[PDB]
Parts: sequence; C-alpha cells; structure tokens
Amino acid sequence: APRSVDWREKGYVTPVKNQGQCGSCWAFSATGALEGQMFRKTGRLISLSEQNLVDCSGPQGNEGCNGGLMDYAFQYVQDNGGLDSEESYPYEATEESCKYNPKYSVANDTGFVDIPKQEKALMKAVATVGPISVAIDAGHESFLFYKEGIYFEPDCSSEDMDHGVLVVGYGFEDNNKYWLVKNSWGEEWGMGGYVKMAKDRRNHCGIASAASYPTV
Ligand SMILES: *C(=N)C1(NC(=O)[C@@H]2C[C@@H](S(=O)(=O)c3ccccc3Cl)CN2C(=O)C2(c3ccc(C)cc3)CC2)CC1
Repeated sequence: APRSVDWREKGYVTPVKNQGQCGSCWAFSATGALEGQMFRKTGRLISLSEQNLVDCSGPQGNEGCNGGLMDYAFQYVQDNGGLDSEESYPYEATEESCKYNPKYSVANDTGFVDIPKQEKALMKAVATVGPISVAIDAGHESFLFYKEGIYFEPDCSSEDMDHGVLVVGYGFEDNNKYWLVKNSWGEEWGMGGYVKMAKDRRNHCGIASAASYPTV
C-alpha cells in the first residue's frame, strides 16, 4: 500500500463537527463515511444530517443520544431510501421525533461493507475506498486531553470500543506510524478536531475491530 494517504486533500471530508452533549458520535462517523462515498460518486461534497440519523434510526437498532452503530445508520439509509442534507435537517444535540423529508434528501446507499478485523485490511480499505467508519476505545482520559502527536495509550483495549470516529488517512512521522482520525468533538479538541492514532501497534484501541463503510 502507499506509505501515506490523506482524503482531506482530495475533497472527501467536511469540516469538523461537534456532537455536543449528546451521545451521537456514531451518527457523525456514519455521515462522515457517507459524505466520502457520495463525493466519490458525485464530485459534490455535501454535509449530512446527523439529526436525521439520531431521530430516525431507532427501528434499525440505534439509541439516539445514548449511542448506536455506524452499520445501523447505513442500514437505515438503505431502508429509508435516503438521507437529508445537514442544511435541511439541522443538528440539535437532543433526541426529538423523526422529520425525514424525501425531497430534502441528498444521499443514499445500497448497504455497507464490514472490513476484516486487521490493520492490514483497514489500510487496504483506507487506501482504496476513502474515509472509513471505525470504533475505538476512547475511554481513557489521555484521549480526552489529546493535543498533538501520535496517540498511544498503553491501557487501551483492542476489543472494548466505545466511540465511533472516521479514519481519513494514515502516515508516518521507532513507533512512528499513525491513522489520521476525524473526531466529532469540534475543532478545538486535538489537532483541529483530529487525532493521530498509533498504527501497526497490535490494533491499538481496537481501530481495526469494527471498521466499515457504506456502498453507494
Ligand atoms: C458516542 N458519542 C458514544 N459511543 C457510541 O455510540 C459507540 C459507537 C459504537 S462503536 O463504539 O463504534 C462500536 C463498538 C463495538 C462494535 C461496533 C461498534 Cl461500531 C457503539 N458505541 C458504544 O458506545 C456502545 C454501544 C453499542 C450499541 C448501542 C445500541 C449503543 C452503544 C457501547 C458499545 C455514545 C458514547
């Protein structure tokens, strides 16, 4: 694979968003992934409604501001015939009743792909597909106060993930490789909203344990 990849450069990635005081990280990872694949398809980068996901994907298994899965959001989009743009269906950081307007929809998917549970398979996907939804163990306070550099937490779990985020690329700066990850905690956290997560250090924080992307 290429030694470095950055989808931000190719226009696949919207600016950093802020989930606020609602546990909807899964909705940001999913829109992030769909934004990428839609752009790969249409050449138009259009921001997407996390609120549409939060309010409307209960049937598929999601729990609004209490958590959910990226794949359940991707299944919702396939079930629903589409997803509203962020412009039309704005983010409120609260669970309210559903409001999908089929006319205001700018995206769709034909399903999703679950990537094999290794960093090699993740790298293959990131290099060839675009941005990838991933689960990480973000439970450690080191992650909360992350500012710069390659994030390495010795106590991280490869199997116990609690935060959905988006891999937009990877690179290198011993133990010098990283995944470039877009978070949804706004631009004042980490590196303008991003974190470099240790790569090829035995699936650090579980970054390859539940990686997926939508098919468009
Ligand atoms: C985000 N603000 C928040 N975390 C989650 O919603 C997080 C998102 C997924 S995941 O951690 O990426 C994950 C974990 C295991 C397997 C697949 C995936 Cl995609 C689920 N999340 C969770 O925190 C858990 C969860 C699982 C299912 C449901 C319905 C709700 C939560 C606890 C695993 C909310 C803090």
